Amino acid sequence: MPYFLLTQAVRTGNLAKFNQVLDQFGEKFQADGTYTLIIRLRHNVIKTGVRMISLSYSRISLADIAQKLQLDSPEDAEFIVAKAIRDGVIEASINHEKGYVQSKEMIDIYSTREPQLAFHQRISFCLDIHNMSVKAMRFP
Amino acid sequence: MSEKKQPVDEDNWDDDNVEDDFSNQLRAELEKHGYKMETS
Amino acid sequence: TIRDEIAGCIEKAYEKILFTEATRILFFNTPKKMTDYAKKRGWVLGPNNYYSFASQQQKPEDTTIPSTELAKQVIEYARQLEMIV
Amino acid sequence: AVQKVVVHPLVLLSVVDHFNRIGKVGNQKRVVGVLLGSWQKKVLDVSNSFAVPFDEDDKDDSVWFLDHDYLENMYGMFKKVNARERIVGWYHTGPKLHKNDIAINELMKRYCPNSVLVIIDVKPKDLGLPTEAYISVEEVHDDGTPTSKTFEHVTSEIGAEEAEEVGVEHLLRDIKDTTVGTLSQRITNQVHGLKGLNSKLLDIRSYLEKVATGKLPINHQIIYQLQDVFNLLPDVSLQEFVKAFYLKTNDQMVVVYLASLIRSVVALHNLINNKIANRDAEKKEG
Amino acid sequence: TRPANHRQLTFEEIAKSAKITVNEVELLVMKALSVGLVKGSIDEVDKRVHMTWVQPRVLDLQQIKGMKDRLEFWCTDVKSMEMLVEHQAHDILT
Repeated sequence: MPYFLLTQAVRTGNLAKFNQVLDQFGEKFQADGTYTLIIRLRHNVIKTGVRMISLSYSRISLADIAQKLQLDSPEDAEFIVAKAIRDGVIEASINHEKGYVQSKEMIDIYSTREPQLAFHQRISFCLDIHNMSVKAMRFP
Repeated sequence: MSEKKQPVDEDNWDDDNVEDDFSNQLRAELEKHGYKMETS
Repeated sequence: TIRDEIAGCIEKAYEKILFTEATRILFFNTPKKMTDYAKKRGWVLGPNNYYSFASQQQKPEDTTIPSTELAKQVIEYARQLEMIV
Repeated sequence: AVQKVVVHPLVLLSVVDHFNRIGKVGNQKRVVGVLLGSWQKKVLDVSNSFAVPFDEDDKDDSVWFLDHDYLENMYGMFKKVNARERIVGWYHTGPKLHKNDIAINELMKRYCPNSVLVIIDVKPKDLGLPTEAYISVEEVHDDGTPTSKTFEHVTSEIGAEEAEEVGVEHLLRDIKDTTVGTLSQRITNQVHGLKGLNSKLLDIRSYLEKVATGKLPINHQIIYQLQDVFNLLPDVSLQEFVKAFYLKTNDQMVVVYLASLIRSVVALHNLINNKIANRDAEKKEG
Repeated sequence: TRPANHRQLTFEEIAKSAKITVNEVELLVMKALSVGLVKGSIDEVDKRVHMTWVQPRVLDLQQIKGMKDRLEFWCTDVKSMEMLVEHQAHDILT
């Protein structure tokens, strides 16, 4: 139950929602020794929020995005995106004058690379099913 | 088994993910949807 | 180890950034570190502004370059089909 | 005119075995005989043949002479035993024709309106599908020179009907047959690149050689024109070839899914029925 | 003449070479379209000219040397990639 409320607030894009769960339900995490994730998960909550806002908005203002994610200042609005581009989180191109942030949707490469990489696992796994079936079939 | 480690210590779920999204967000909602009308 | 990361993580990819705006992060007043960055980055140095040209950068397509490994992956994939057989 | 020809292994062998006839007595030159063809459509077919004694003097290096009376009697016997068979042309074992072979056709052109000459190879070496087929036509030229007779290539294929397939497939007792779906397409897949390469590589060494030695002509005319046709195709993206990528993969999408679809079914019937037939059959014995 | 292709042209190129008015380049190129020496389609929105195919004529000694170099360029490449195709498929045949 406490753990389930944890993941419930983790998948959300609200940062304060996540910081409340550690305060109330940290006492249970002490026994599991699971605090090792709780420091590094914040990175994933901010990356989730920015992912949502990236696909869900064509053009977003960096100053106005901080109020929803409780980012609190203009300066870190550039930082999250900077590392977002550095890690390949968002392909959007950002202009700093005011500044503003615009995003674009590119596709069509898409099903070229992704399905063949999956197929490499799919087919190899299917022939492994064939080998494991032949092995137990030849015993009689 | 019970050997070794373990003695030491459609369906509705796919949509229940979205329902979990409804649980922590915008209630259901009737009242607020009816309260937003007279605010402006 | 942070200051070189300002230079690395600012671009790619930003269209442009104004002069004094980057001077707010480099601190100092008119340091020679931004001149050394005008060397190291290169990249561009523009008047009262800066630019990521050109363009954003190197413009990967990648056209016929990935068609080689696209054929190559299918080579060993067909080999896995022949291993069944 | 004539599009393609079909040469049976029986008649082909009939050239080779005659090469054993004159092989022991020798000496020089090549086996020369008259071909018996069967024409049921624009496609050409060969069934049997008959050898004829031929000798080429060297002085006289362009002197060629055949036996006409023997031709008459033997063709009369084969017309007697087979009414459908008739002479479609002549044949020689080459391996490469000589300039003198142009008139040989002109002799027997009184027997057949269009006589097709078929080169063959008694010793298999290279580079692929054997023999050859030439048709005698006159294309003139844009130069206005007197009419030059140059033989044109006709595509050849090895075939048979029914009984002639029996002995041929029976005598090999060597390689698997075929087998379609597994080792028929892959082996020929490497054959496509191998026989493409060596053909291209010998001929492309010829192209570099023709301008150093072999001039004249050589080059021109036929060479430069097909040269530019070779420069007609680079041939890749940009652009739309980029867009064929994901639809080729997307043609593989359903194929991999169908694969994994039946893979589980094979494992289903096999494992279920076998494990039952394993333990439940062994428990009654012991 | 251009290595190309990159075979697309422009109205200014024909307007400079032919030293004719832009309104006559139409019948200009279209006459060759009827003759058949070139099949290239014309972009009249941007006045650009898009060439297709080509008409080969004669040759030069320098063009023979460039020919055999560009020609052998093909054999080396296709032989090198083909041997990779048989490289991965060599062990499964035997």
